[PDB]
Amino acid sequence: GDSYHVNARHLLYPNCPVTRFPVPNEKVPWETEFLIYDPPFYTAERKDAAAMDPMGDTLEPLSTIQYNVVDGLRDRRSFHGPYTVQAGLPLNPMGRTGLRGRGSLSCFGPNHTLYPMVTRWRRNEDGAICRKSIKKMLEVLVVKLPLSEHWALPGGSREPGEMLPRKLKRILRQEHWPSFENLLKCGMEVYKGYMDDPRNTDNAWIETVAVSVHFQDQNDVELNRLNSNLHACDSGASIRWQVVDRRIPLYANHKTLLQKAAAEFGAHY
Amino acid sequence: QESLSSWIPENIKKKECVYFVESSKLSDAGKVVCQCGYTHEQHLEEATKPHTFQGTQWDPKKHVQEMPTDAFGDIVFTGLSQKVKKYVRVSQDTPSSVIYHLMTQHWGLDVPNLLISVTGGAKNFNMKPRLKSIFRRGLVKVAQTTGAWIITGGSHTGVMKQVGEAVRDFSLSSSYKEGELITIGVATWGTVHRREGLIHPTGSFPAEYILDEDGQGNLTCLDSNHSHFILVDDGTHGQYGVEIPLRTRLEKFISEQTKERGGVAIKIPIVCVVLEGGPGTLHTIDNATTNGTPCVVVEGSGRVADVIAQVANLPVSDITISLIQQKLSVFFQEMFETFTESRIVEWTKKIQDIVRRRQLLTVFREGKDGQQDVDVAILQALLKASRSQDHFGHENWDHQLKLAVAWNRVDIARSEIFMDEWQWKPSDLHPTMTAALISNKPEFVKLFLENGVQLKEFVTWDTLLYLY
Amino acid sequence: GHENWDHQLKLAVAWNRVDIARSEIFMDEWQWKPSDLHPTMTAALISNKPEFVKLFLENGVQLKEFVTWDTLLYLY
Repeated sequence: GDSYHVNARHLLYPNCPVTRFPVPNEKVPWETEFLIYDPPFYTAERKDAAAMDPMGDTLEPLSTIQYNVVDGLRDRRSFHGPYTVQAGLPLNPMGRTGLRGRGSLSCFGPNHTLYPMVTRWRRNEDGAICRKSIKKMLEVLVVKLPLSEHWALPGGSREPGEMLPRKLKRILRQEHWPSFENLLKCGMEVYKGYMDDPRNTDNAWIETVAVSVHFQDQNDVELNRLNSNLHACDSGASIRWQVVDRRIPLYANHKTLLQKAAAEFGAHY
Repeated sequence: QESLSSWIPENIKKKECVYFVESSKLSDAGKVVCQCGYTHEQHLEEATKPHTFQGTQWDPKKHVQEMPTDAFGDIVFTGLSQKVKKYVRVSQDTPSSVIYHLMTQHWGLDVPNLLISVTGGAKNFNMKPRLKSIFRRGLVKVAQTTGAWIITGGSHTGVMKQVGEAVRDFSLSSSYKEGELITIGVATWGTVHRREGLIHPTGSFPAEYILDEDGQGNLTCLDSNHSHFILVDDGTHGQYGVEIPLRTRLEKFISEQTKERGGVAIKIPIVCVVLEGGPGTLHTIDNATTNGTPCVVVEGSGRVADVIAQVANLPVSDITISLIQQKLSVFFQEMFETFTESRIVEWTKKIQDIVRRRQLLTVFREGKDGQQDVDVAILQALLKASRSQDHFGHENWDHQLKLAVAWNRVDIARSEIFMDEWQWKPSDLHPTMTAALISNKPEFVKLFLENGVQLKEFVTWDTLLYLY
Repeated sequence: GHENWDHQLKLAVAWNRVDIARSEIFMDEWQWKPSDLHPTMTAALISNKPEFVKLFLENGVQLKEFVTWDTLLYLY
């Protein structure tokens, strides 16, 4: 059971009627010899536009930004390490994906995003923490988008630095109180680095930051004002708290963050 | 019923703290806790007075006091059954004769022929289904056909759950004498979840008690299938293990009363049966079998039972600390890293002292060999333990027969008592035959006639006068 | 939540067979309380399947607690 990016190796790239090359478990990494590898080069139709990198046809010398370094407004540098370059294109640091091109992602290499998680204990009617057979229960605040058919974590693309919470939660939190929760966004980190996703090509992948702000006391403090910072109904369906479980109905790769998040507190699974 | 509500607070006491000494460790939203922290700003429901001394480290010998009991009566579970279940709260230290006089007279229980003390792990677990069905059926069989008491902790978790499940299966059957299965449950009054609705003095004969799994903290809730409840109380909210120093004294006091029926009289035997268990259950097993009580372990489904099940046939001093180290690592495998090396020496000493006495300890060997059923295993273990007890003469063979005739079943006596190795003469059967004749058990009469007792030589003048 | 365990029971009662439900649905690992059986019992009562009624009574549903006024009006 070798841990390979099976969601990226999953066939039929989302929202684009192309297939990727069959990449078995042997020929995934770049160190392995794989002769018949012919990945079709595919980028999005709106991948040659603005803000995002125009390198959808990067055989042309337009691909000239700095690699594994902060190239201005695009900090094109991986958290994992210096990614290798071939023909002016980054290779995926985890293995072969069977599809070349920009995909629907913004820029090449990594694409840095930010995932915050809000964790609190689960109280009973009296005010004590509920429990599993041994461990305890955790509650997370989760957003349902009206056209997603999946509950997802309230984190978005980190196109700004500290407004990436606001870029996640312009529809969710506030505008005024959004600066106040941005002050509260300095908490504890869980995981940083490469993240599996079905929108990963051999050139563009996703890296993220998992910060974990936690509420110890379940009476007031940050918890009452964060509930008082509810200006929720802006451009979303619903938000609500949710108890943690393995069978938590969520987006697929988000549960891998929570399975790493409960180890930092000792919840159940 | 009014005589009981008179009698109970006149005789039995309970404990309570009178002195407020605020403890350091704040509880989970319970920061006002005065080293018991029960229900006040203080650990008190009395006058919050300085008590003429600021005595720090409030000693329970110095602080708490006894009072009459306000929590007795009858209970009924809200929405799970319609039967009623008696219950009482007792102090930490009451003399066991008082509790025995309560259970015989006022609750109306006859003196039992057998006392089964099941013990095991408090945490929940699971087992194979064939073993589960076999164990449930054998336990309900022996406790129904013998007229025995079943005594255990009355909580909803662990082994104490599963045995209650078996009792509920008999409530699925309920063929005849539905009140035959009487199970008592000994639990700590401090760690009962929704217990505040029970406290009503002068009798709470309807007492609705709801329950909710997972709607409770470290403290727990009761089981629903047990038939009587005894809650020992110390005066502490968050404390475990207060039930153990009373349960052993109660078992040892019950195991010395003599039941006399017909002409014969016996002392009530006691057996302990163990399941999956843990660390302290092994110490409890050793402390029980030191006094001469038998013990039956169950092969399979054991974090600590299967250790004894595997090591049972190796001889003494064959057991080494490396053997127990790899056995503990393969069977526990979760706390196995957490165990020090300063305690596996203790555990070698305990297991060597247990498997040294090959008489009282008995493995079950499920399925493989000698696996007739559960009940005949328990009864054969009890008879083997009574056989190896010391005796000046052949009165032990008379005692085994009196035990087998006190219980109703006759298959045991023809199975192994009358196998061989006694050379009894038929004049030595005239007492128990009388006891088989009064209590109307014709099977034992046929068995005694098959071993050749002469009715013309048996019915004297005085035996006839005694029969009338 | 535990609505999946309700859904498996509704599936097993939509099909006629009862051996599956007593075989593995009511094996263990649910800790259901008998107030959570009152909908499907109604569906077992209208469509005339007495086996599921006996199975629900063996798991201890109280008929005195079940037949309310409005449930009776719905049954008629």
